[PDB]
Amino acid sequence: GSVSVALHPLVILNISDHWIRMRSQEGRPVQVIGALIGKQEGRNIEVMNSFELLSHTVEEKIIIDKEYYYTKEEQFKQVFKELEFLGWYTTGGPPDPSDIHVHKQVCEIIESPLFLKLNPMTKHTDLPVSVFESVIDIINGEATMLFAELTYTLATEEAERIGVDHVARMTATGSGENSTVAEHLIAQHSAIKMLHSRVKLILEYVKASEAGEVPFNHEILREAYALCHCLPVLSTDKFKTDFYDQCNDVGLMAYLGTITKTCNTMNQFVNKFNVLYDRQ
Amino acid sequence: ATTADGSSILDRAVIEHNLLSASKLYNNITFEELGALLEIPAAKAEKIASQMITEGRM
Amino acid sequence: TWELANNMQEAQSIDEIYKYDKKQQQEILAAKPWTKDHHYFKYCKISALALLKMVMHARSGGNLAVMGLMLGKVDGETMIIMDSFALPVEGTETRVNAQAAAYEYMAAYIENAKQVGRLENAIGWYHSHPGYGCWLSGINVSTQMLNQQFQEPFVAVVIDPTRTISAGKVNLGAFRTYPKGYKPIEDFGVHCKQYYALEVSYFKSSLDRKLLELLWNKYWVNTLSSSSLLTNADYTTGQVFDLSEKLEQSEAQLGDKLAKATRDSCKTTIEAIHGLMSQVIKDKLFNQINI
Amino acid sequence: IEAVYTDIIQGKLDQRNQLLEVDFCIGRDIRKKDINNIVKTLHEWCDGCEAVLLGIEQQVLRANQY
Amino acid sequence: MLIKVKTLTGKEIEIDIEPTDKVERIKERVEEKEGIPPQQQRLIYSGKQMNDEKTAADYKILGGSVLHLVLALRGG
Repeated sequence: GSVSVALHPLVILNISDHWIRMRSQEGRPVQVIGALIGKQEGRNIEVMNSFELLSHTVEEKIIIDKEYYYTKEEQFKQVFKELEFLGWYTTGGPPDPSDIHVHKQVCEIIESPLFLKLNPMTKHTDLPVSVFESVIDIINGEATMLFAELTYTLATEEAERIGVDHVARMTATGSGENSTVAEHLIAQHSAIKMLHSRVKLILEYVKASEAGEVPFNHEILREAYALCHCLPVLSTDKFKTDFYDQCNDVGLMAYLGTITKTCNTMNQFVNKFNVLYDRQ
Repeated sequence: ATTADGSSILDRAVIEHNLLSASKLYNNITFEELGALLEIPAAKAEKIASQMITEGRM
Repeated sequence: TWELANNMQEAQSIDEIYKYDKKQQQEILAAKPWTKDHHYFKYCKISALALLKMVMHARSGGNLAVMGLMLGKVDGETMIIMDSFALPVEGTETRVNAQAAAYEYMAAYIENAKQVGRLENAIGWYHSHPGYGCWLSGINVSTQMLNQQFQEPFVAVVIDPTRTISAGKVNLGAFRTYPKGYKPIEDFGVHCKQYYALEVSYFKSSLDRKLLELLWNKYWVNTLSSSSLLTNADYTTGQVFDLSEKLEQSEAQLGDKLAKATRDSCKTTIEAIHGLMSQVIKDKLFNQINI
Repeated sequence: IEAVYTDIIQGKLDQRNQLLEVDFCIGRDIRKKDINNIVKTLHEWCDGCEAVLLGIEQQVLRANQY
Repeated sequence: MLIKVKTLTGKEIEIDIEPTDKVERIKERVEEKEGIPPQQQRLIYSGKQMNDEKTAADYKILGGSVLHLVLALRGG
C-alpha cells in the first residue's frame, strides 16, 4: 500500500518551535510553511530533519519560491550527505484548496511529494499530525490533487527515548506555578484511561459474543478467561510486608524534610522577630 | 576414558548439565532430592555443586 | 474539566522567555554588567530542540569527533540557548580543525536564518569528546581564552557521545572560564584552576510540553509498570548525602544557604512521595480486584 | 517438571516451603454458560478503574486550589 | 572609503580604505581599531573569503555589502 512512512520525534519539535516563535513575534498566530527531508529506500520513506522554506504571498495566495530552496539545498548537503527532498509541512486543520494550490508547485519541484499536517488547535486523543500522499486524478477538467491518508510510525534511534525522558522529567514545573501534583497525577491518568478503554473494548466484544452479534470464536474467549483469572496479582504476605516497609520508609523520609522546612520557617520568624519587638 | 573417579567423561558432563538445568526450575533443593534425580547417592552431589560455583558457572 | 486548566491560547512565563526584547538586549549589552566582576553568570538554560540536535550530530559523527555552533541570548544573570546548528568539519577522533568550509558555513547559515526570521546571534560552540569524559583540553582552554576575551558573551559546551549512549544519561557540560590573572579533582583535568563548571537547566514551551506529553503517552505499560524509587535508589542516596553536606555548611554559616538546602530537601521529599503515590495507585488499581 | 517442560504452565518449585509458584498458566476450556461470569469480572475491573479516575480528579483539583 | 564591518556578535567597525590598498594593510588597520591579532582574522566579502595575496583593486561599492570578520575557533 503506497509507501511506509517513518516519522521521527524531531520534525514535530521543529514545527512547534517555529509556531511558538512566530506566535510570540507577531502576537497573532499565523500559518507557517516548511519542508521535510529524509531517505527513500524502495517502498519505504523515512523523515530525518526539516528546515523552513521561505514563502511569498501574492494578493491572497501563497507561493513557494524556487531560488531560495535551490540555494539552501546545496548548503545542508555538506553536513547531511544521503538526505533528499520528500515534502513539506504546514499548520492548519482540514485540507483547504489553498493546500492544493501550494502543493501544485511542490509537485512541480518533486514528482510525488509527501504532506504533513500539524494542528495546534486539536481537541482529540489522536496524533495532531497526518501524512498525505499526492494522487493525480484522471477525470477530465480541473484535475485536483487528491490526498491519500497513510499510516505514520514512531521509528526512533537509540537516543530518542532517553532525551525525551530527560526533558520531560522537569518541564519547568516549579517555575510556572503549575503544581507538581497537576503534572504527576495527570501524566499517568491518561495511561490509566487508555487501559480502561482497552478493557472496555474487550468487555464489549465478550458481551457481543455472548449475545450473538459476532460468531462464536472459541479461541479468544479462552484468552479472556485466562486474563480474567490473573487479576489478583501477588496477594502473598511477603509482598504486603515489603509494601508496608516501603510505605514506612517513605514516611520517615518525608518526616525528615518536613522537619527542616518547619525549621527554616522557624529561623525566618526569629530573624524577623529580632528586629521588630527587640532592638538589635 | 574414565576420570579416575569411577565415572566416565560422558556421565560427568551430563551430570553437570542436569545440575545447571535444575537451577532454573528450583528455588531451593535439599541434598537428598538433588541426588535422587542426579543418581548421586548422597555425597558427591554437594561436591559437584560447590565445584560448579566459585567459577561463575552457576 | 478533567484537566481543569487545559489550554486554548493562555500561557505563562514559561512561554514568555521565547521573545526578543530589542531595547532590553541593547541596554544590557551597553551596560555590560558581567565585565565588572569575574563571578557572573552561573545559570545556563538550553532548550530541548538544541539538545536533541546536538545529540543526533554527535551520534552521526560516530567514533570520530564533530563540532558545531549554538544560538541564543543572555538575560540578566542567566544565559538562554535555544538553537543548535551543526558544521561540516572532519578529522581524527582526537583532533578537529575548522577549515574554510566551516568559515563559509556559519556566515551562510546565519544569513539564511536571518532571511527566515531568526533574530538570535552566536552564543557559543559544542564539541564532542568520544570517550574521554567532559573536560576542556589545552587547545580548548586557549580557544576559550581568546573567545571569551574578544567576544565577552560566550560559553563552551562539551558532551561525551559514547558514555551518554552506554550509560543512558546525557553528558551535557556547559563551561565558562576565568580570565587570565585571577588565580583563586583529577577528572576535570590539569587546568582545573583556569576553567570552571556551570549548572545546566532546560525549558520547553506550552505547545512543546503538550506535544511531548501526548507523544510520550504511548508508553503506558512502562508508565504504570516502572515502579520508580527502586531504580533511582543510588541517585536518592547521593542526593541525601549532598543534603547532609549542605546542611552542615549552612549550620557552619549560621555560626542564604539555608534556603537552598530547604529547596533541595523539598525536591527530594516531593520525588519520594511521588514514587510512593504511584506505588499506592498501582496497588489500588491492580491488587484490589477479584478479591 | 515434565508439565513445565511441555510448556503449559510457567513457574518454580520451592522445597523449603513445599510450594509451587506459577507466574502464568494457560486458560482451560470454557463452556457456553460461564461467559456471563467472565463479563462480571471484567465489569468489576472497569468499575474500579473508573473509581480511581474519579479520585485522581478530586485530588489534583484540591492540590491546585491549595 | 567608508566601509562597514559587522561581526556575528554585534560589533560594528567603520573603516577608511584607499581603493588600491593591500589586504595586509586593511587587516593592520582593523587590528589597530579593534585589537585583532595580526594573523588570525578570517574576512568574508559577499559570502566569499578574501584572499590574502589578492590585494584589493576595485571597490565598486558605496555601503551595503559588508565584510564580516570571524576568529579562528578550533578544538581538540
